[PDB]
Amino acid sequence: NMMEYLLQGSVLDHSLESLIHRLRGLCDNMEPETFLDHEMVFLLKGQQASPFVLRARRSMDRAGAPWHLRYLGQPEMGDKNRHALVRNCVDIATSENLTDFLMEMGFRMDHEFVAKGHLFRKGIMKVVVYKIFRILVPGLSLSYLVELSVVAPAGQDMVSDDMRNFAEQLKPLVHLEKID
Amino acid sequence: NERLRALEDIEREIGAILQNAGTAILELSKEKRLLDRQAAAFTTSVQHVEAELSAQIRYLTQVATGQPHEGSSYSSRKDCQMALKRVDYARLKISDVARTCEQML
Amino acid sequence: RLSGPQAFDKNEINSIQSTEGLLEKIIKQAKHIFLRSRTAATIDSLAS
Amino acid sequence: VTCVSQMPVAEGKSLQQTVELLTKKLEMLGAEKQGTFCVDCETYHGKLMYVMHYPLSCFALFENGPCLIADTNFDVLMVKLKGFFQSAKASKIETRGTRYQYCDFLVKVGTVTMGPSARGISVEVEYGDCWSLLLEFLQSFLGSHAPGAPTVFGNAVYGPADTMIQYMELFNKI
Repeated sequence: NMMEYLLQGSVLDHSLESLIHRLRGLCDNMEPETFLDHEMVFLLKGQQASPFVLRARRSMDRAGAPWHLRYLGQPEMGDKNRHALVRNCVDIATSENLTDFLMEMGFRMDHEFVAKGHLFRKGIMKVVVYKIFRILVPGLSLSYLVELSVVAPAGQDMVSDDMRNFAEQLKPLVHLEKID
Repeated sequence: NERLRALEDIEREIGAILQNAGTAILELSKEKRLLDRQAAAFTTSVQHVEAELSAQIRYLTQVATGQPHEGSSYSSRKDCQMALKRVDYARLKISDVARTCEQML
Repeated sequence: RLSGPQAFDKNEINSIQSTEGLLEKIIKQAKHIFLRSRTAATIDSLAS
Repeated sequence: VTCVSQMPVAEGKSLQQTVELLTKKLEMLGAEKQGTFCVDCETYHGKLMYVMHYPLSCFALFENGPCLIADTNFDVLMVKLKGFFQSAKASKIETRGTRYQYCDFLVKVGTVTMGPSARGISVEVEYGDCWSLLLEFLQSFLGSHAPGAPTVFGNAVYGPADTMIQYMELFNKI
């Protein structure tokens, strides 16, 4: 039923102020904040030959927040000049229940990654800046990521033009686009 | 903060360069000492002012798309206003209690 | 979203949001007049 | 607490007649009505489902269950998990009924899920382990009841999903 319009964003590692101040100023929110979490992709597909990803992104800096998981894949060919995303389906989880259910039903951890950066929001949009590290479980590619994403029901792709205009607003700093 | 002072100094330097060029032209065309050095300094200052103007014009262009920095901490302003009003009401009540006590004694 | 892990039947599902506006000011004024009346009754019983 | 549900197979008059008799006894006890809290838990495969009231469909399949997925989270996940679990042939039904609240208490009657089933009673407690008061109240309700089998030797600290585990055990038992 629901859908998504997640757009990919990649800025140089040194260009940080021109992004943080512009996003804090143009139109995001009042009183911004940050975050920290690590993702755990999984896959359980024996004969179907379609590994379904289950990102159990748990916020390590959160006070027992649920392991909000999302399923994304199979980008729909809409050709609406949008972020070229697919339908999304969020799913909350309990404390250590994601790993528990992954072990019960049977899953294979494809990889593990951690993220850390600042947070931003919008009206019907959402942009996030963070940095990915490559380290063991106890604790980088030198490239930040602007996570301009939209998650909403199908509707009529009205938010696509708004997201395109918002990206054109931040054109002097970055240049968002789709991905394969 | 510093960009404002930079632009102000650039404008003052452009004015001083114009004045120095005028004075150098006057001293050189009056009769024929330091006119050569004066003209060299005037040309150098004019070039420096032009370079500073070009650099200031070639700024990062923060937004140029909409009204930026929306929201001037109005919540904090209202909170401070309410705190001041609370202090004023407390002062008025304290003065009333003091008047009552003075009328008592 | 806390209703996911800690599934509350009807407590938090109703406590997540409630009405406000004029009812709150009305309740506050009712409490004010009630406290005033109670204090006046106590003072009158003391003076009597 | 988490009081497990039993399956008293009453007979003589009728199943609906026995349910009405239990409801009349509960009303004579002095319990008011508090809406119809129809619980629903459908098995699947060794998956499961849950609609126990609460906008969170928390399918405790195994390993004590997560019991955290939203009312639409686990449902959309199972709908999208087509071809992964191909044991949807054996369906599963669910009971319903009323829900009274005498005082810090709750009672739920488990009617016929698909049509063959007994009147499954179910109760709760106020704080929580603390079975003296629970049994003292249950004995005044009917006769043969209170099987038990809680999460003993745990201290969990009043496990809320224990009710779901008891419901799943009862549904598998009938």
